[PDB]
Amino acid sequence: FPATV
Amino acid sequence: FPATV
Amino acid sequence: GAMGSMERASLIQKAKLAEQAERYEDMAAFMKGAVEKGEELSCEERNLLSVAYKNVVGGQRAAWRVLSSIEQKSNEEGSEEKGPEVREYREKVETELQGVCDTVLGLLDSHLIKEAGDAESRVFYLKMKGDYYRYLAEVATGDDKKRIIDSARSAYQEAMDISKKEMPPTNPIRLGLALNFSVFHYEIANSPEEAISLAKTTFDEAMADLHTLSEDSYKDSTLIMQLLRDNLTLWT
Amino acid sequence: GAMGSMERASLIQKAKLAEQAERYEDMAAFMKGAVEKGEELSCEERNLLSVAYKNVVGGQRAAWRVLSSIEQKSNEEGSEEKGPEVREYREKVETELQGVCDTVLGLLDSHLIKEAGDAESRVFYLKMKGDYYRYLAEVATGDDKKRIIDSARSAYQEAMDISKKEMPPTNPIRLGLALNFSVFHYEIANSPEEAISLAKTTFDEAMADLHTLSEDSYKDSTLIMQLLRDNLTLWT
Ligand SMILES: *CC(=O)NCCC1CCN(C(=O)C2(Nc3ccc(Cl)cc3)CCOCC2)CC1
Ligand SMILES: *CC(=O)NCCC1CCN(C(=O)C2(Nc3ccc(Cl)cc3)CCOCC2)CC1
Ligand SMILES: [Mg+2]
Ligand SMILES: [Mg+2]
Ligand SMILES: [Mg+2]
Ligand SMILES: [Mg+2]
Ligand SMILES: [Mg+2]
Ligand SMILES: [Mg+2]
Repeated sequence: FPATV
Repeated sequence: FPATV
Repeated sequence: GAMGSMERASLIQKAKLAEQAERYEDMAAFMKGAVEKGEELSCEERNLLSVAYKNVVGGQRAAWRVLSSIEQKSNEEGSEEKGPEVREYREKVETELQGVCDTVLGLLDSHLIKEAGDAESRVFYLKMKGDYYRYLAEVATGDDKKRIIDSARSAYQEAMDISKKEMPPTNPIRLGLALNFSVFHYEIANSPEEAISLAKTTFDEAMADLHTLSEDSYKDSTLIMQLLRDNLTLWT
Repeated sequence: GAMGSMERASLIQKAKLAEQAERYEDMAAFMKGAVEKGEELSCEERNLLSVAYKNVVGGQRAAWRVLSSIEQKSNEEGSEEKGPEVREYREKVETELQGVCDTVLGLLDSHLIKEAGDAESRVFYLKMKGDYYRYLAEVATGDDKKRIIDSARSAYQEAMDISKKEMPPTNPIRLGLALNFSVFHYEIANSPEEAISLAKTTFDEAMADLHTLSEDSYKDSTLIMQLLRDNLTLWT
């Protein structure tokens, strides 16, 4: 799962 | 903290 | 209750799903619903019940300890007054913890323990009773603290007496009971020597019975024996 | 609401305590109460709000994905029929997730966005709007799915337009917005080329502005730049 902030 | 189950 | 309309088997199915999703509050609510159907629990179902509530109360205990430490630091010399908020929030967490413990104790009293005739079930439930009174004792500061500690002790002791008569020294329930009762002695009852003696004697008696076990039973018993050793290492 | 009687400052204090105790549901409830006081949020307070809800919805999204995978496996050829329970429990988790998203969107609409005039606040809130519509889009399967996706896109795009005009390319809010909008393109909008282009262009423009920064600002910007690089590595 890709990085989000 | 000691182990409990 | 809100689970009254759901089939027992569906509650159990959903508890297992909730465990896989690490949704322990949901897991506990499903298991409470299953207990309230009134039928005795199987071995697997007793494990689900215990895992669910252990994880819920475990999280609450960890939070309580964080907040208690902050509160204690606030009461030291030279600490600036920050008002009632730390105490209030520690109290909020504490009240929620006490509520969960009261819920578990309630299930055990109505009517899991009284219907439990086999040693495996009765010891397991009495151990749980001891554990949830121990969690109440951890946060108790009032008139009843001694009676709460004694309730934990009495439950553990009844479980110990049955376990010694009815189960081999390697039985995981017997081992887990002894592990937890030893922690009760060390952390709650101010009896570190009793804690150490119990852990040592339990370990040694188990070691002497391992020869009777299958590979799979050996793995189960030795896992808990290592927990006893881990505590002994912490305490000596 | 249940926080209506608590001082704003006490709600903020307790949100910080809840964060330290890893009690993110409580943290979110305190922050919701603080928003509902009606005053604009400071930088620190906007961060508290976002951390609280990110952690609550993050947990719900992870659970939803576990349950969705189980449900999908149940619908394969040769899988035994186990009844409605997996769908029901996935729906329960989904409805709770949607509820949290609707709560956040509600705070942004009443009235955080409309009062936010500085770029830092307006971009931050519009990014959050995009994020919570994105989470709704992840679980959407009906008549409104296209409109939910478009709501996320519109919010992100308005945030991007302001960020490009008003903030340097290293600003952490600008970088975080671009990171998340890029993920929207890849995961929601079926636009992996747009996702890659946005992440690459954002990284490169930031790199070229690092020379202007203090050591501490450099650390902040480069942390998010590495997240962009991490996604690019995943996607290429
Ligand atoms: C029929 C039966 O024995 N059912 C319940 C007892 C199980 C629980 C799981 N077991 C374990 O060995 C572990 N947990 C645990 C052990 C003992 C007690 Cl009293 C409670 C829990 C050991 C710790 O890791 C998780 C499994 C076997 C006995
Ligand atoms: C005044 C102000 O800028 N306040 C809010 C933005 C903060 C949030 C925390 N920051 C971060 O760099 C991290 N989170 C994050 C970045 C950007 C956005 Cl849009 C949201 C969150 C980066 C990821 O690790 C946690 C901190 C600085 C900017
Ligand atoms: Mg029935
Ligand atoms: Mg109290
Ligand atoms: Mg003895
Ligand atoms: Mg006031
Ligand atoms: Mg639905
Ligand atoms: Mg472009």
